[PDB]
Amino acid sequence: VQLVQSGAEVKKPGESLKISCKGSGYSFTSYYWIGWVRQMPGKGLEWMGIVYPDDSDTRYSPSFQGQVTISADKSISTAYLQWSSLKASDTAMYYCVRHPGGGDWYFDLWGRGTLVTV
Amino acid sequence: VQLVQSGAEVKKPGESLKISCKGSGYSFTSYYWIGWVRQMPGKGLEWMGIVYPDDSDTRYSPSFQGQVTISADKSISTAYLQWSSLKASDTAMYYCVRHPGGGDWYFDLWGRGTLVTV
Amino acid sequence: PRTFLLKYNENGTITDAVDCALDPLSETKCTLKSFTVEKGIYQTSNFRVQPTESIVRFPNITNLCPFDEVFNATRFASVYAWNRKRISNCVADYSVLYNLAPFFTFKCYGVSPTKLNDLCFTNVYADSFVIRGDEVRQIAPGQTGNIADYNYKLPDDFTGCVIAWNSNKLDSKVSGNYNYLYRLFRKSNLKPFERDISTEIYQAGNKPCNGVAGFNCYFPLRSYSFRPTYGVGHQPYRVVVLSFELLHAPATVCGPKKSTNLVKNKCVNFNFNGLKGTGVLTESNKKFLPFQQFGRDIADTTDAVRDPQTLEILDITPCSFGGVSVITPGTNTSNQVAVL
Amino acid sequence: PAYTNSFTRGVYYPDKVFRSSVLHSTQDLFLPFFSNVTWFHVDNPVLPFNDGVYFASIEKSNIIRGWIFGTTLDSKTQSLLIVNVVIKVCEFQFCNDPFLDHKNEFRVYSSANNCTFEYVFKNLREFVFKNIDGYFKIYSKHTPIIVREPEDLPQGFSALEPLVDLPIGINITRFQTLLALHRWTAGAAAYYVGYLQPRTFLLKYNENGTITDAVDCALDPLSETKCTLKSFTVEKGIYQTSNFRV
Amino acid sequence: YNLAPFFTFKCYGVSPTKLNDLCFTNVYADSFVIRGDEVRQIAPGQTGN
Amino acid sequence: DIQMTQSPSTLSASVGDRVTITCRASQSISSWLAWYQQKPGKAPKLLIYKASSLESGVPSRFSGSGSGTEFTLTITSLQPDDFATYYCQQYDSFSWTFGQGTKLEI
Amino acid sequence: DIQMTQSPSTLSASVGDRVTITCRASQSISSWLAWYQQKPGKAPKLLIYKASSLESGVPSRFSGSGSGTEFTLTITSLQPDDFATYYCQQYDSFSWTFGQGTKLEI
Ligand SMILES: *[C@@H]1O[C@H](CO)[C@@H](O[C@@H]2O[C@H](CO)[C@@H](O)[C@H](O)[C@H]2NC(C)=O)[C@H](O)[C@H]1NC(C)=O
Ligand SMILES: *[C@@H]1O[C@H](CO)[C@@H](O)[C@H](O)[C@H]1NC(C)=O
Ligand SMILES: *[C@@H]1O[C@H](CO)[C@@H](O)[C@H](O)[C@H]1NC(C)=O
Ligand SMILES: *[C@@H]1O[C@H](CO)[C@@H](O)[C@H](O)[C@H]1NC(C)=O
Repeated sequence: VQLVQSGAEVKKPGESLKISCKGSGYSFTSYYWIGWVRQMPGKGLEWMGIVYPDDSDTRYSPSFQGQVTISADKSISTAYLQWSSLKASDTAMYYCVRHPGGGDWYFDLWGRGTLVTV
Repeated sequence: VQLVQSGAEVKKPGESLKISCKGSGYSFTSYYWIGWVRQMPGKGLEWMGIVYPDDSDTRYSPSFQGQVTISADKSISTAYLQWSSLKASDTAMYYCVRHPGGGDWYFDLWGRGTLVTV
Repeated sequence: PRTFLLKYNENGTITDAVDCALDPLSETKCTLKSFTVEKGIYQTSNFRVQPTESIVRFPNITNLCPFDEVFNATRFASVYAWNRKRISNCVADYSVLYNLAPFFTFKCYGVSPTKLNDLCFTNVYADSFVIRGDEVRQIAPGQTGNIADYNYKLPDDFTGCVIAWNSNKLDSKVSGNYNYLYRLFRKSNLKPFERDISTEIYQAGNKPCNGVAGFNCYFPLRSYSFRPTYGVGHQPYRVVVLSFELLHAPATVCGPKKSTNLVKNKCVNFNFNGLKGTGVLTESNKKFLPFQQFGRDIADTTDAVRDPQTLEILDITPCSFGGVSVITPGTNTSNQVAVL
Repeated sequence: PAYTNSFTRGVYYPDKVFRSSVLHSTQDLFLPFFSNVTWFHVDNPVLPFNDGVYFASIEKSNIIRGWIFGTTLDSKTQSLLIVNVVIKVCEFQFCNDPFLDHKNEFRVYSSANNCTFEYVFKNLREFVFKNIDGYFKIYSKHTPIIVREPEDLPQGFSALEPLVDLPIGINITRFQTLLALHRWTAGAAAYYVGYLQPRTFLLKYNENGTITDAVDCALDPLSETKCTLKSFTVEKGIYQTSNFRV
Repeated sequence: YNLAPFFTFKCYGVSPTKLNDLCFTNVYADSFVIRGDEVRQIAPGQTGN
Repeated sequence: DIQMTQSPSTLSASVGDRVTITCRASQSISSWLAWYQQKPGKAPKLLIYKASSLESGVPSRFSGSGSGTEFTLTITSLQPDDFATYYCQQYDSFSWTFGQGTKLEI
Repeated sequence: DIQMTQSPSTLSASVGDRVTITCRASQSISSWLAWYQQKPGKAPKLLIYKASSLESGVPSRFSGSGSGTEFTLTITSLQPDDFATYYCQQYDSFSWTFGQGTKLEI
């Protein structure tokens, strides 16, 4: 029951950034909401968005809506965080997180992390 | 991002055979139409058929209708061409192809080919 | 299955019965609801000549309708430019439609589906387009939504069938299919069965929009971006709306019905291009104009018809009928009766 | 603009049903009796389309060959071309002066793009053009006529038989006659335009099924009495015909 | 009309289209969650648990 | 967007002490707060969900309480691994918001 | 089935020449034509889609034009890479068909 994220990488501004999270160890992976959380260096966590892998439904925070695009490949049990127009503000370490179903909307599972510095 | 096809198989006429091709390197494998195209040695390309791995939907060509049996398995993203009772004319290269959905029905990717000899 | 009149006595025992259809006297007994009939003449039932045979007359057309091109087309049209194809001069077998797929919608207005094969239509028209699944509900008479308001409006008195099925296999691309377009801005709602293919910029605001594409200035058409990954509601759906005119006329489109021979001067059941009745067909001196295919009397009942094969005018007369009166001397006097 | 009287012209068969020796009341788009119809000599103005048009032509040399129907009569909006028959529903860029020149020929449009529908003074040709439910209905009747005065429409009754219904599916608000410049110099031919109105008519079908005569119910109190009594002859008396409502 | 792909919107005594043209004296919204097969039970004069 | 203020921003307490952290909500949430342990350079780990129940693998020393706008997180006896950043997030309504975080020092 | 006739069957030209292969369809196929190149013993490579749009990773010298019945594939400058068989495939309608092919030769 773990979420393995893509390796931390450094990219220059204006490039397309894709971060991959693959979930393993739990069945019915497509039925769990999978989201992304941003931590700026020396800042608190900010929830960014969630996706339902089965139907690809996406929900976003008002700040990060449009700026990010979060997608789910249900076939390989993966979720992708896609950023366009990388900038200096787009420098933070990102967590892939899992949601339980029903009314429990905390992040029970957290990935190791993916630092991205621009 | 390419299709891996099985090795050449040589069989005498009247024997059943199945040729497998699996795409690799591209996401959403089951949602791409995977087809077989036959090229007779020193002859033009002839499209054999196509299959949708997600729901196992097949659209055979009228020339090869009722003769070939194209099927697919989305679990391993592998499309199988099952031919029963190999006839003498059935001595040609078989290409596994992938083509996108929508209006773009052209075969963008081609497999290396199998030297089916009968 | 017969009507009987039963005499229950004081103890509940059926002591006698009258078979109403046995003879005129028993029919009079049943009509009078008594086992005794007084002297007189009684109206009992109605005489009516029954049809000897059944006649079917349908146009001498065998070529099937081009439903295959309409429904099995590789790529449909966009909803803003929905394609209208004329179905005419052909046999329309609607049974082929059912077998194709588990249709999301095969909803008919003004007709029933199972009877479509038994009817004749003047000029069928198939309107084909692609929409989103959630927008499939907007393809119906008196509906509200972007597709209904600005792309394709069905009339309130719409006679025809809307058929919608999932086209995720053929219209969804992993990168995204942007070919299909819908009109999102228009000055006024489209009138029923009208197509707007104008690409002029929509001027929501007062300031002119000569291609500026600024605020309040938008291009009316917008892409759909169909992808296989999205849910069924966002998956593309192919919709064919068949609109036909049912009021009888020279019928180019008819169902697969085998015509029988035309028999005159006899009381027969008849089916002329879906018009069913019972009567005597006879040669008629009425002169029909070419657009005229039948004639009506003051009760709007078809009294003359034109044969689909021979183009011959035939008068339709109801099979002979009348009242039946039983003259009886009285059951006390005798069981003899006379019939008028 | 010159004007004249339509008299009882402009009556067409409402439906395809054959009727004989009957009086039938029909509510439809008809040319009002004794209406004020505008008459032109061969002049091709852009006459509007208002719920339907009745177009009459008195000529012998076929100056009028067709009509164009549209909302803007330009490439931005799709428009209908009917010419003597070629019928095209295309995004025509019509010229300001649409006419045909014949040599012993179409100058109507500079270009035609994005077509959606394709189809192929002793003569009086009367036409009825209606556009309802995306359908363009054309009724027609041709009569050899003799005129003491060329301007006058012949006074009498003749009915217009259905010609064709087209699924053009466009928004028509204007129309223009297509004129043949002859062998340019073209001789004048009389063409009359009368705008149809939603009206109730009482039509007499004779023994042979022809509409011999009619009563326009809203023309005058006598016609309303005739329609209420469903007869063409009214006896002496007082008849309650209708209720006036503001 | 933008709520979920295939919402069931069933109006008794009114029309779905006409609600925007009407004035309502007293309006109450009752919200709950049930099984899908039990949705048809939410209607005037129906039988179910 | 429910706003969470976490007090104090930084707290210093000797090992073995009882430490309390307050999470305050802009609008009331019906016991829908979660408490996470984030060690430096590490992934936040869920301690407490619903503000009362604690996640498996979390010792009983960590505890939570509170309801409405005010919530509290308490450690009865500190441990060397206990000292690290703590986060509170509401999941009553969407657009979930985290606390600023409390850095714990000996 | 829509029938594709490809001309000429064999064409011989030197390096640096300009060639114009033609493909004709029995029925009008709009602009839904794909041009493919196959070297002997090698899988065919998609060159042109939508009858004018080159596939990525293909030399820009390739060009396509035409609609309906007529289709032209033009190469401004020939190279040993260009010397392979060329096929035209219609994808306007199902039961897709390939052209007989043109054997471009030195
Ligand atoms: C469209 O294509 C489908 C699939 O090829 C046709 O459906 C077949 O029709 C035949 C004869 O009607 C049946 O025997 C097959 O069983 C059908 N196949 C399936 C998968 O349903 C269909 O006839 C074609 N034409 C139309 C108008 O739908
Ligand atoms: C038809 O065109 C006129 C003028 O171009 C316009 O005012 C009217 O709104 C249009 N009607 C429809 C239904 O498009
Ligand atoms: C017809 O119209 C013209 C000008 O509009 C007017 O002079 C004439 O009196 C009108 N005739 C009738 C009968 O209304
Ligand atoms: C109308 O024709 C022009 C000219 O080719 C074309 O560019 C435009 O796309 C066409 N409009 C539609 C809706 O097809």
